[PDB]
Amino acid sequence: TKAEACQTPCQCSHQLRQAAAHYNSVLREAERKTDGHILQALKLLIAATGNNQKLQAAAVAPLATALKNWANCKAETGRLGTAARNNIDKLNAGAEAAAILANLTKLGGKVELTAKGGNGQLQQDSVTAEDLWRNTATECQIEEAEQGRHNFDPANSSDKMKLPKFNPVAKIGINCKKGGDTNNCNANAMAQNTGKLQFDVKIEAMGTQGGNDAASKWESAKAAEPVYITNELNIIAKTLESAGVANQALQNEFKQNSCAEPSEEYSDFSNSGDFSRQIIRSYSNNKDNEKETTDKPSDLEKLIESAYGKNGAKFKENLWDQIDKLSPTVNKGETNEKLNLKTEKDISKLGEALARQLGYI
Amino acid sequence: TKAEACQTPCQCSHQLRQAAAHYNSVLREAERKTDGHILQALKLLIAATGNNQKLQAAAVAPLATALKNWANCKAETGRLGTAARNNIDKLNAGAEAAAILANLTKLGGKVELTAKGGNGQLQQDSVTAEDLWRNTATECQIEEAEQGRHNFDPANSSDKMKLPKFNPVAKIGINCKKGGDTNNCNANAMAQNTGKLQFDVKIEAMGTQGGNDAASKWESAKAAEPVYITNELNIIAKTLESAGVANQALQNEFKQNSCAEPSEEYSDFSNSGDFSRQIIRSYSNNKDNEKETTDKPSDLEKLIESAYGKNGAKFKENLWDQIDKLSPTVNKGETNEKLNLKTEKDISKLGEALARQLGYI
Ligand SMILES: *[C@@H]1O[C@H](CO)[C@@H](O[C@@H]2O[C@H](CO)[C@@H](O[C@@H]3O[C@H](CO)[C@@H](O)[C@H](O[C@H]4O[C@H](CO)[C@@H](O)[C@H](O)[C@@H]4O[C@H]4O[C@H](CO)[C@@H](O)[C@H](O)[C@@H]4O[C@H]4O[C@H](CO)[C@@H](O)[C@H](O)[C@@H]4O)[C@@H]3O)[C@H](O)[C@H]2NC(C)=O)[C@H](O)[C@H]1NC(C)=O
Ligand SMILES: *[C@@H]1O[C@H](CO)[C@@H](O[C@@H]2O[C@H](CO)[C@@H](O[C@@H]3O[C@H](CO[C@H]4O[C@H](CO)[C@@H](O)[C@H](O)[C@@H]4O)[C@@H](O)[C@H](O[C@H]4O[C@H](CO)[C@@H](O)[C@H](O)[C@@H]4O[C@H]4O[C@H](CO)[C@@H](O)[C@H](O)[C@@H]4O)[C@@H]3O)[C@H](O)[C@H]2NC(C)=O)[C@H](O)[C@H]1NC(C)=O
Ligand SMILES: *[C@@H]1O[C@H](CO)[C@@H](O[C@@H]2O[C@H](CO)[C@@H](O[C@@H]3O[C@H](CO[C@H]4O[C@H](CO)[C@@H](O)[C@H](O)[C@@H]4O)[C@@H](O)[C@H](O[C@H]4O[C@H](CO)[C@@H](O)[C@H](O)[C@@H]4O)[C@@H]3O)[C@H](O)[C@H]2NC(C)=O)[C@H](O)[C@H]1NC(C)=O
Ligand SMILES: *[C@@H]1O[C@H](CO)[C@@H](O[C@@H]2O[C@H](CO)[C@@H](O[C@@H]3O[C@H](CO[C@H]4O[C@H](CO)[C@@H](O)[C@H](O)[C@@H]4O)[C@@H](O)[C@H](O[C@H]4O[C@H](CO)[C@@H](O)[C@H](O)[C@@H]4O)[C@@H]3O)[C@H](O)[C@H]2NC(C)=O)[C@H](O)[C@H]1NC(C)=O
Repeated sequence: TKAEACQTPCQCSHQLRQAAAHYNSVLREAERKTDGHILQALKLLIAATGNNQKLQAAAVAPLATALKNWANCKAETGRLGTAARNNIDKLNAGAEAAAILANLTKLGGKVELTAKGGNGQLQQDSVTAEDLWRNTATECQIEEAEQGRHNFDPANSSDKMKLPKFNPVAKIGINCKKGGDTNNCNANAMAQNTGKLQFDVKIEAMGTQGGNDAASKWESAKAAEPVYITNELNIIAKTLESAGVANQALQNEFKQNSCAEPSEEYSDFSNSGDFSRQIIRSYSNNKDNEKETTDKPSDLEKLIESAYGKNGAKFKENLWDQIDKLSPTVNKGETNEKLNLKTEKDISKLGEALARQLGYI
Repeated sequence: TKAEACQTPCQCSHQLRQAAAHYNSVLREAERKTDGHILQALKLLIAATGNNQKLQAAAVAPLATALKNWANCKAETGRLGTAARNNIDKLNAGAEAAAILANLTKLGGKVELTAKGGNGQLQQDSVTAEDLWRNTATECQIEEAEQGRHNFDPANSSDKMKLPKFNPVAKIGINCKKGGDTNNCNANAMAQNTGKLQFDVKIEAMGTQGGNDAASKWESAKAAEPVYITNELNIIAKTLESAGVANQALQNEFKQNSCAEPSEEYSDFSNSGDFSRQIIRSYSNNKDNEKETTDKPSDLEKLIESAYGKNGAKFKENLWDQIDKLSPTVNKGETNEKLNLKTEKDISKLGEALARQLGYI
């Protein structure tokens, strides 16, 4: 839907979490496709080493494709998995650090002192407010959620997935009120029972260090205004910088991958040069063929017709349907168990049946 | 080697990071061992489908063990990876949050106001200290490093890998000094030029909410001591609680795994019942054998002597040394390329050579 550059700590937290979740989903995806290919290759290997000579030859070209696809997926999972294990940690820490920053900017309250016993005096009942940073744990409410500034875009469209230059500061306020009128305490002490002195601290996600501004607020008797001090915290920013760099590394690695989706459709095998090269090797008069196609395309189509029907129309009937009829065995204590290759998914059992078949000859 | 229960935010931050790294390194080792077994199995498959009749039979039992080892390592990698995908992010978040808590507890400084122009008056030169929470980014210094409270023990010996209870509080200090003597401001205002009012905030990792204690410090004229307010922040603690649960779930899954190290030593194959069962299947007169040993142990030993020398003493010479001499080919553009099975490590090339071999018969 809408994915826009994050502005607030809460927005950047969700965005960095979404990024990490995206990369993990792509990785899970490549691993599932890898498993699908090796599952196919094992079944084809049982077919390619069986005693059905017609099925034996028909299994070899699809086996070459399944093995290439498997290996490629495996290499791609390794590449993506390597990027993930070197960078996703920095994303997890970034989301947490941004979330804690959001906590800090929402803290409020103050401390207030009222004069007691005399002008400018402080006694046992002088603390009239003390809720500074009393907080209840809540989840950060996303700001402008309709604008989707919390949503992540894996393509980095318009280069928008950038982090703000955070620089957390403590903004300290001091407000002296002489009481009675609205004036400060420049010319009068805090009046007994009415004079007030208020302290607060707010954390801001971005700011600049700066000394107190009492020169413009307490230099004369006038309406009371808080004097502000801004001190650089130098927390959280560096974790968010590292996270930005890491998300950029991950984005580039994960923006593309060549792992192919496992399939039994003939049209997906004909797409493969390994398939066609092996068909010529297995069925033509040149067992040493290295070409992906024949000089006359009709020659290849003839080899395909005899093996899988014209234009591969009998691909399922001649290959997968015959593989389903096989009954290789695995050990089962003192006896054996016949595998049903149409539904068997345990590579341990398939590997065992293949070994037992090769030892049966 | 020395690992103890963590006590400070900095210690617990390092312990949680060590945990995450340990689990990732164990998962990486499982993936390495899986890759070693499938590499071995592919080479044994080339031997088991080659034209050397003696090598063909000698490869099958080791192939059965290799495929079982690979499938078991794949299952354990899946078990460990599922646990890691569900929990390591919480460890990463815990380490960062504890590190940020370490930052917060190190923040010091204060705001100081000095009376100017008269007793209890505040003018443009009244802010005489303003360094509250000025901080430069530094790495947290591990406290009591010789105790090893920052080190993680993956065995959880004596149940020590427990996180402390965290409950961060803001402890606010307010100190009034009348000036002249050491007394507070109960009976006198801040004296001109000498009376001071000091305000500070410290974050503590553990604490309890408590209202101001002016009733015991500002109730009479006496030596000045700061009045304290303690307010509960309800930040960070929940992340650490969730990280502790996550670490316990990961510990249980990662404390053991059955993925075997790939090996070419006969002594590692003789440990496998699959290996011995397949030997009897391939070399005895019972092609349908399902027992892992013969009734007379000497019978199995005679089968081993025939294939791999007495007690496997010729295992390398009859198996691996023979695989090193095979020269199966892969496609190399318009021609071919012979693989050296002793050094080849690309599963794409080995799979292709296997498929070409099977299509060559
Ligand atoms: C405030 O919060 C911020 C975060 O918001 C904190 O910044 C973070 O600080 C982390 C350390 O406190 C830092 O992580 C460290 O980064 C360095 C450099 O990348 C890295 O070397 C560290 O890795 C060690 O520690 C982890 C566990 O924490 C181990 O898994 C790892 O193997 C390393 O262990 C080695 O060093 C440790 C000491 O740091 C030893 O305890 C440990 O035994 C081991 O020692 C051997 O190797 C040493 C190095 O070769 C060697 O000297 C020694 O003799 C041994 O042979 C670790 O990952 C974060 O990167 C950082 N975050 C950012 C974004 O900056 C900050 O600390 C907080 N500050 C305050 C004041 O509270
Ligand atoms: C102060 O700082 C604290 C941390 O120190 C922070 O607390 C954390 O809040 C965030 C949200 O702000 C929490 O993350 C969310 O958690 C909920 C609940 O998940 C829990 O349980 C599930 C299982 O059901 C676990 O998997 C999970 O680990 C938690 O234990 C999740 O439902 C949220 O999911 C969204 O996460 C990503 C976006 O960030 C997406 O990848 C994911 O698909 C989810 O998105 C969905 O919901 C979004 C809105 O929530 C929506 O925009 C999407 O479109 C989509 O529908 C999320 O993971 C985190 O657990 C809290 N940590 C702790 C320890 O409590 C406070 O928020 C902050 N407080 C302030 C500033 O007030
Ligand atoms: C989508 O595409 C955009 C466009 O490329 C990407 O935006 C870039 O994102 C990266 C990482 O977030 C940014 O890199 C960071 O830049 C910071 C600013 O650098 C400027 O200013 C410094 C001085 O302040 C100069 O020295 C420097 O030359 C620049 O002029 C740096 O401060 C960062 O480095 C610091 O932190 C890292 C992290 O620990 C340290 O390793 C460094 O040593 C250093 O301390 C960092 O390099 C980059 O600036 C962004 N480009 C633009 C144009 O803004 C998005 O990241 C991308 N999104 C995704 C998801 O891919
Ligand atoms: C090494 O072995 C030790 C001993 O088994 C393990 O210690 C356990 O660690 C777990 C996980 O950290 C602890 O579980 C957590 O306990 C918190 C407090 O529990 C105690 O105090 C409460 C008082 O409120 C008592 O009722 C209770 O009996 C305990 O004595 C809970 O607050 C946690 O639950 C909360 O947070 C989680 C996280 O989000 C939520 O899911 C929950 O709903 C809840 O809000 C949590 O249950 C456990 O207490 C420890 N056991 C003991 C006996 O100390 C180590 O974890 C282990 N180390 C490793 C690395 O494996």
